[PDB]
Amino acid sequence: GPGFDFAQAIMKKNTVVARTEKGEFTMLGVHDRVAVIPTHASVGETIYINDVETKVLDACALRDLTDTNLEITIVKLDRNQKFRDIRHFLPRYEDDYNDAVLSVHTSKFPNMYIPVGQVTNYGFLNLGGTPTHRILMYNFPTRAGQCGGVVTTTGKVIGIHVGGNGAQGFAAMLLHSYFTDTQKHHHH
Amino acid sequence: GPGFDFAQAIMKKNTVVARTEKGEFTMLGVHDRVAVIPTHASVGETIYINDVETKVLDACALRDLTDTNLEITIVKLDRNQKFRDIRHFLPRYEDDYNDAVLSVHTSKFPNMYIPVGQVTNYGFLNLGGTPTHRILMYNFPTRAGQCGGVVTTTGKVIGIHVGGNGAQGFAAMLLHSYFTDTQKHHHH
Ligand SMILES: *[C@@H](CC(=O)OCC)[C@H](C[C@@H]1CCNC1=O)NC(=O)[C@H](Cc1ccccc1)NC(=O)[C@H](COC(C)(C)C)NC(=O)OCc1ccccc1
Ligand SMILES: *[C@@H](CC(=O)OCC)[C@H](C[C@@H]1CCNC1=O)NC(=O)[C@H](Cc1ccccc1)NC(=O)[C@H](COC(C)(C)C)NC(=O)OCc1ccccc1
Repeated sequence: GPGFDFAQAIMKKNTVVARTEKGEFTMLGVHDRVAVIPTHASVGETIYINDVETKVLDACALRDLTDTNLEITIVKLDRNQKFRDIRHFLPRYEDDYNDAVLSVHTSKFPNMYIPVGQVTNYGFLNLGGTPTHRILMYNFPTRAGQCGGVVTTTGKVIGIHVGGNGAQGFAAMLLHSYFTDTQKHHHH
Repeated sequence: GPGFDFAQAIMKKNTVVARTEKGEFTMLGVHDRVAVIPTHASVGETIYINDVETKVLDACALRDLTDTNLEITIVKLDRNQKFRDIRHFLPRYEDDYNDAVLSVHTSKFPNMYIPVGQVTNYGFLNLGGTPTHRILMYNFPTRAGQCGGVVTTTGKVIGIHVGGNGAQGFAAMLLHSYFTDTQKHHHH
């Protein structure tokens, strides 16, 4: 079956409800005070985290070397709690997957799991007129209110939900190297 | 943890989407062509089952010996497929339970699981101004669109979702004896 136990361990220790000018989103915390949220959430200088106003210390809207949208924004937050480090659960590479679960943590749905079946490395996507790269796709009618939802298989956190058309859903991939302690150049 | 595998086996083989004048509802099929749906769905002479118009051969709105609403309606349907017999998964008696899952099968959510935690045998409920008896309660903000949702623990199907107030949800109980091959008197 689907790895429900695993999806639930991730939801329990590594998600929070985030609210921007654009609405609420499931937010996956990845390692220290660093989390992700779909770029189309429009993150500013402050963000509500479980209804608490929180300073956004850094926000990086990921684009690839063709300068195309990846629909991931990595945010660094001013909070007291660290997130459990889940970088080892992240895929090294692009892949296809079986039997994924999509999980949501919003005010409307504080704890909710949807098997979306099989996940295909889909690539290009015209996401609401923004060209976007590196999308995962599943044949499940995902809805508004699920963006930022965490897509897992057992032992792997593979993406966050960002789009759908009524019959498929789309997640932006997560890769391990998005989050590695690195080198120093001007990013804004 | 919660019995997700089990909730999913019930959703797979024993649920259908039912549409009445009142909207869509998760519908638990119990044994032959016999299913349940919340009384407030207002079942008539026909019902849509996975969008197919279906004759309702019999509908019993359960009330108890105080003549109070139980919010269960047992329906007998004109369909070709039998439902897998799940009467042995039904509780004999009123009880409290741990770590239940609420599952939903609608057009909006064809396959969806929510851990609602602990389930208490709650009793009386003023359900939208209808006095109702024999209600199960869980501390989880359930929403419209979840009515008829199936509440399980591992190995037991204990109720169907019927109400909530923004902080708790309420299910009407299912008991084994609701569904036993019986004696003959005029029920309408
Ligand atoms: C999550 C964000 C939200 O709830 O509202 C915006 C504040 C939401 C989830 C999807 C909506 C419907 N199904 C979903 O799973 N995502 C979006 O709305 C996308 C834009 C976005 C806004 C904010 C944050 C992140 C992303 N847009 C789409 O998903 C878009 C939906 O457009 C309509 C026309 C279907 C409503 N989908 C899309 O453009 O896919 C293109 C496509 C592909 C293949 C065939 C036909 C069309
Ligand atoms: C499912 C039916 C539906 O979606 O709409 C009607 C066609 C729905 C699910 C609940 C709605 C909000 N939360 C839920 O989990 N159930 C209902 O709407 C109930 C009536 C019903 C209609 C059709 C079929 C089955 C049942 N009504 C309620 O749940 C009611 C909600 O009323 C408001 C005022 C909160 C909107 N709840 C209620 O009356 O509880 C009383 C209470 C108890 C303790 C403290 C305060 C109030």
